[PDB]
Amino acid sequence: AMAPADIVKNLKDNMTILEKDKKAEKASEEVSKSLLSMKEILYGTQTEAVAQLAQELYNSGLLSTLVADLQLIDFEGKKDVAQIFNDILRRQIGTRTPTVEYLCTQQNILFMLLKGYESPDIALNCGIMLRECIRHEPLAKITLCSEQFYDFFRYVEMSTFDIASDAFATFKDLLTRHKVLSAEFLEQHYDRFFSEYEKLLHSENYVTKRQSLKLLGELLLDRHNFTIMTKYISKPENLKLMMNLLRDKSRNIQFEAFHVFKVFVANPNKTPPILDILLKNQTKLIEFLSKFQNDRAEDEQFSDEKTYLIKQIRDL
Repeated sequence: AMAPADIVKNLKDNMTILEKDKKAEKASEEVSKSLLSMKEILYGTQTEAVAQLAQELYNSGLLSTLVADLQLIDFEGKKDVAQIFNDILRRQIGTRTPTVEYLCTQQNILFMLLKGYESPDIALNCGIMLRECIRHEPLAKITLCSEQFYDFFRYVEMSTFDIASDAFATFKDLLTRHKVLSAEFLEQHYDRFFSEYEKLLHSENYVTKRQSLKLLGELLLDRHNFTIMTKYISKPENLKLMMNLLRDKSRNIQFEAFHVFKVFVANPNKTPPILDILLKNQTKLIEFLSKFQNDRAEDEQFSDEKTYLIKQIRDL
């Protein structure tokens, strides 16, 4: 054992033993022994053996066991699970991606990957496999459109700034990789998402505040999200926050807020409560953007943007 079917069964059987001592050590030894040969199969110090290993992992449900029992495997083992999972995920048979097709009928794997962020010993592992899953649109849809997507807002506000930071990479990708899927989601779930997104903009975690601010701007810049940008830059309270984040203590918060603020002003069809705020603050803004990070410069698109914004406020 030798040959994929036997390796999978040996891995399956020992993980079971671990789900239950002293007999656990030999099982972990046999788990590691099986994971090492599984990587060996994928590489090889044979194409169909990889195709067989793939087929056997599906049938055994071992892809689900390994995610469900990830805390039972050791440090070096958890990463081997991550690597193998991620290899099989990209396997192709023509224009078909079987593992994605498989995962659509085995969706609990995805849900037990998102839920893994609440388990510090496996959070980073789960996040790594999850970002790989959601690279594929059907898997991203399931994740994004689940009610458990909103758990992300909790995961990034964590007190573990490496877990929280990793969760944001996944949160961020889901909202940006598959544009249409992401745009449909935001339009349909606007009020709730942005009611939660504002909370990210007041974070005690600085990294979460800046990175959220940077993302807000990028979203507002993408076409697909046009309907969302228009609705966004139509609320006085949202603008009131962005001019307020412009005067923030942090140089970088000011800069990221700028790229959100910039969209508010360039809007031709402003609403009265948006227009009134700009007129009432016309002279203050014209003076402000004239002294705003001129030391930066070199960004050249930034300098020209300031010139554009100042001209705009003047011609209101």
